[PDB]
Amino acid sequence: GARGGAKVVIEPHRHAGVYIARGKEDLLVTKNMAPGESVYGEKRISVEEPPTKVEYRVWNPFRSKLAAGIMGGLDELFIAPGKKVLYLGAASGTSVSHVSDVVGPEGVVYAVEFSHRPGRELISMAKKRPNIIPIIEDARHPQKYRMLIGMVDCVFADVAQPDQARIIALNSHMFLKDQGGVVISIKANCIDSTVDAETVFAREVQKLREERIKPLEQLTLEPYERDHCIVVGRYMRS
Amino acid sequence: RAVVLGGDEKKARSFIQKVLTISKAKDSKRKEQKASQ
Amino acid sequence: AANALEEANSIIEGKVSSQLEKLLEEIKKDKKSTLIVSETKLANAINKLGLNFNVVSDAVTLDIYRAIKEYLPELLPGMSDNDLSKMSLGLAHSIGRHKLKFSADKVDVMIIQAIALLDDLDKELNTYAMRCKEWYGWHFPELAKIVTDSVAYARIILTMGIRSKASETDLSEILPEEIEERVKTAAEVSMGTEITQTDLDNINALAEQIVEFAAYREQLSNYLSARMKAIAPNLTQLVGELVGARLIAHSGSLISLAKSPASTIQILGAEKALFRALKTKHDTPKYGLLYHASLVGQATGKNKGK
Amino acid sequence: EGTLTDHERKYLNKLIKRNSQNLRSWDLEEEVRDELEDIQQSILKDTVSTANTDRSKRRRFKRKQFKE
Amino acid sequence: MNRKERKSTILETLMGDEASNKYFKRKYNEIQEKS
Amino acid sequence: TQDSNYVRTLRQIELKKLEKGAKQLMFKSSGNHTIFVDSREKMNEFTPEKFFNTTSEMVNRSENRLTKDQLAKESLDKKKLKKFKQVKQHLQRETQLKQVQQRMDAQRELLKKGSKKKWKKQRKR
Amino acid sequence: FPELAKLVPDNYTFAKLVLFIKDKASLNDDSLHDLAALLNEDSGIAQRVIDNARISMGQDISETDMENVCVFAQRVASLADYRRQLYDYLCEKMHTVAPNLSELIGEVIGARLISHAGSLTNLSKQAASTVQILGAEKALFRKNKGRISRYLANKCSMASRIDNYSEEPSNVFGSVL
Amino acid sequence: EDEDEEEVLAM
RNA sequence: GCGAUGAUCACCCCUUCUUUUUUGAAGGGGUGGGUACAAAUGGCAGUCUGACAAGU
Repeated sequence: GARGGAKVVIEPHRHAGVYIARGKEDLLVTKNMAPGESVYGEKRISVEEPPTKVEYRVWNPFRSKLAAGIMGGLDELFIAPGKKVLYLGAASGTSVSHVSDVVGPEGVVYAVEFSHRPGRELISMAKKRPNIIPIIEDARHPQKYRMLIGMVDCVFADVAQPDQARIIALNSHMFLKDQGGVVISIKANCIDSTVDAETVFAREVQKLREERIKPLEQLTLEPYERDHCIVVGRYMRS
Repeated sequence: RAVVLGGDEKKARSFIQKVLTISKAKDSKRKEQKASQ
Repeated sequence: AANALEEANSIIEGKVSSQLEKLLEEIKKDKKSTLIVSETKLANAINKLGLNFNVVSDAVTLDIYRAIKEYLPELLPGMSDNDLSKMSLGLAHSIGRHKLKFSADKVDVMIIQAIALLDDLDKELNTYAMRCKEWYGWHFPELAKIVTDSVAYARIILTMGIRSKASETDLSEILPEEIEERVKTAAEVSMGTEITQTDLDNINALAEQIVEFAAYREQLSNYLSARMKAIAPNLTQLVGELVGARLIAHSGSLISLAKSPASTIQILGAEKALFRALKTKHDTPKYGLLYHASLVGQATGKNKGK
Repeated sequence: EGTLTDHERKYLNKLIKRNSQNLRSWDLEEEVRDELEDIQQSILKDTVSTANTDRSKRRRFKRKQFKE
Repeated sequence: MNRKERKSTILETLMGDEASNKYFKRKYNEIQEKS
Repeated sequence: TQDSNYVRTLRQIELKKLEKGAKQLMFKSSGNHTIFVDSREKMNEFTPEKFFNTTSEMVNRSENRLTKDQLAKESLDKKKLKKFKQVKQHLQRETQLKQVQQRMDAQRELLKKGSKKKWKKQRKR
Repeated sequence: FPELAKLVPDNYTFAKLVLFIKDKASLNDDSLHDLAALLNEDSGIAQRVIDNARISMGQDISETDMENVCVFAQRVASLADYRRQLYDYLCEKMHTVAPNLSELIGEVIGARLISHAGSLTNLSKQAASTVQILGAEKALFRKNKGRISRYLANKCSMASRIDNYSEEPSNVFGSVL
Repeated sequence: EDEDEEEVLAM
C-alpha cells in the first residue's frame, strides 16, 4: 500500500499514546520505543523533529486484537502513557511491543506467557524494550509470579482458554488496583463452539460480574476477526 | 511465448522497440536517396 | 542476582530458603506469634519447620498484601520505586532464562555472528596483506611473485628487514629449501631501493599485525567449530562445521532452518541461479551451498546431484 | 473552573467548527467511500474467507440436534 | 557522472536523459502517422 | 507456452505482493458496539453524543471519534481508489494464475504412470 | 552486559574497561577503585557500572565466548596504538619530504593532496586551477570564502614545486608563503 | 528475443 | 603604502480625520542538490520435481 517512499501526515488519535498517519490511507500508529528496528516486520514511519529523527511503527489490526478494538471505536482504553499494565497471554511482541509503546518509558508492561517456544521470542524482544518485564509462567497460578508484579492500573487478557474468566479474576484480585481497568479478548469458539457467539459473549459478561468487574462496553472485532469481541470493564472492589 | 512483465521491464522493452523503428526508418530513407542518385 | 534467583526459585516451589529460615529464626524469641503467608504451600512448609508460629493463609489476608504491594516503595525506606522496577526487571530475565532452560552453550546467535565475523577478518587481513606487499615491495618488489602466502610473506619481513640481511638470515622455518634460496638470489639482484629504519619500523609493525590477525583467525575458526559441535552436533557430523554454520546463517536461525523442507536445504545458496532458471524455462541448480560438503566432493559425475 | 461566559462559550464552539471543518478534508468525500467500501468488501471476503467457518457452525449445530 | 545518474545498464541511463526521450517521442510519432 | 515452474513462481510473487499491499491497506471496522447501562432511566436518557463526549460528526467515525474537548483533493483521493484497485488487481491475477497452474498440474497428473481405469485402486510398489 | 555499552560510549574506553570487567558478577570495592582509575569518576560511570552490574538483564556468555571478546578487544587496542604510531611517522616523513607543503597547510592535508595527484611530481606539474579542483571533493583547502580557497591553492602549488625539485627542501619558503 | 516473447495479464 | 610569484569574474518564508487653507495628523529558518562512511527482519524477492530405480 503506502509504499516505502510515500509521505504521510501524522496526527494524534483520541487515545493518548495512539496516532493516525494521514495520507492516501490513514494508519494506526504508535511511537517506537526502540527506533531503527521492527519486531515483527511492520512498516515504520519516520519523521524529522527539531534535527532528531523520531520513528513510528504501524499497528496492524488483523494481527493485534487490541488494535482491532481501537478500530471498532472503543470508548475507553485504560492503556495509556505512564500506567502499569498486566498483559496476559503474551505469545510474542506482536501486540505487547505496541502496548509497551503506548505506556512509554514511564509505564511498564508485565507480559505473561506459558509456552516455552513463544516465550524465548518474548525474551528476545524484551531486551530491546527496558519497560517490558517478561514472566514465563502459567497465569492459572498467579501466586507463583506475585513477587515480580506490583499493583497494576489495567489488566489485558488475550488468553485463549475456556476458563479464562477464572484466570482474569485471580490475577485481578491480586494485582489490579481498585477502580482499575480490565480489557478482555474473548473467542467464542474456544469456550463453546456449539452455541452462537452472542450466547457465549453474554455468558462471559455474567462471570465477570460475579467476580466484581463492572462491564462498561462490548465490541465485536469484525471484519478483522470472526466470532471475537473485546469486553471493557472496571474492577469494583467495593 | 506468453510472459508476465513488471512496470520497469515493460518500459525497457517499449524503449527498445521505439529505437528500432526509428533506426529502420532512418536506414531505409538513406537507402532510397542513394538508390535515387 | 545469583542469590536472588535461587531465593525466587524456592518461593515458586513453595520451599523455605536458608535465608528465610534464618530470617524467621531471629523472631523466634516471641512466643505464640501468628504468621501471615501469601501462599498456602509456603504456609505449610513453614509449619513443618517446627517453629513456634501459628501460620495463617486465608483469603482475608489477601486484602492486607494488596495494600503492602501498593505502597511497598514507601514502606521500604532507602529504596525508590524505579530501583524496585529495575531489580524486578533483572530478576525476571534471570528467572525466565531458568524456566526456559537457557544455557550459555546453546545459543545460535554466536554462530551467525562468528561466521559473519570470520568473513570480515578474511577481507580485512587481505587488504593489509596487499598494503604490506606494495609498501615493502618498494624495497624488494620480487618477493610477491616468489611467496604468495600473505602470512609467510609477512614473516619474511620480520625475520629479515633489509635485503642485505638475506645473506645470513635463514628462512627454513618459513619457506622450503628451493623457495628460500630463490629469495636470497633475488635480494641482491633486486630493483628496489633502500629504506630507513624509521620506514622499516612501521613496515615491521604492519607485518606484526598480519601474523596476529592470522593467528586469531585460526582461533575464531576453532571457536566456531566448538560452537557448532554443541549447538548442532548432529548436523556437523553429516555436512561439517563450516557448511553447517553457513546454512544456519543463511536462514538466520536454527529453528528457521529446521522448518525448511529438505529440497530448499539442497539449493539454499543458489537463489540467483534458481530464480533465473525458473523464470526463463531453463534447468535449475542442484547443489547450492552443499556443493562444498565432503560427501558431495567424494561423488563424481551425475552422482553428485544424487 | 466552569466559569465559561457566553462570549467564551462562543469562541470555543467556533474552534469546534474550525477543527471539525479541517478534519473533513482528511475524511474525504462520501462518493469515493461508496466505491472504496465495495472494493474493501471484495478484498476482505477473499482474504478472510470464513465461508467454511459459517458452514462449520451450521454442520455442528445440525449434528447435535435430535432427528425424528 | 553523479552517483544518482549512474545506472547498471546503458539503456537505463539513456532513458534518464530528458532531451533524448523528447526526441524519441516526437520522432516515434511521425513514423506512426506515415505508416 | 509456459511450464509449471514458471506459473508457480509468478503466483508466489503475487501472493507475497498481495500480503504486503493488503497489510498496508486500511479497512474500516464493521463490528457491533454495545454499552452496558446501570438503570433503565439511564438507558432512556442515553445518547451517543453524551457517552462518547463527542459531536455528531465524530460519532459516525468509530475509528477516530475524538472527544469534543480535544477538538477545542480530487487527485489525492483518486490515488486512493487506484490503490485499492491495485490490491484487487493482484487478487485477480493470483486467482487467474492459480487456474492456469491447476490445469497444468492436472495434465501432468494424467501423464503420470497409473492404472487410470478415474484411477483404479492399486498399491504402487 | 548491555547497559555498560551505553555508560561508556567512547569506543577505545569501552574496550579497555571490558578487559577489566570481563564478568559483571565480579564486583568489589577494590575493583571499583581500579575501574575508577580507568578514565575518571567525574562522569560517574564508576559507580554506575557497579550498580548496573548488580541489576542487569545481560545473559551470561560462556568462557570461550568471553575469551573471544577480550582477545578481540585486545586486537582493537593494538590497532589504535599502531595507528597513533603510524600517524606520527606520517607527520615526520611529510616534514622531511615536503616541508614547505606540510608547513603551509599541514602534514595530513598535504599527504592527502599528494595522494590525490598520485605523486609529489604529479602535483608540481599541475596548474593552480587543477590543484584547486584536486582537493575540491574533500574540501581540503576550505564568495569571500572561495577567494581564500583559490589563493591558498595557488600557494600550495608553488610549495609543492619547491619540495619536489629540491634535493634537500627546507621550510624557509613555506613559512613566508 | 523481445519479439519472440508476448506479454499477458497486464495492468 | 596592490597585481602574471596571478587582478577580475539552486527554491521559498491609496483610505479616514482636519484647515484662514493649495493645510497638517493617522492607517534568520525551512526546502533542494553533491561527496564519503555506517545500519535496516526496507524493495527488487518468488525458495526446484515427487515414486519409482536397479538386477536375474
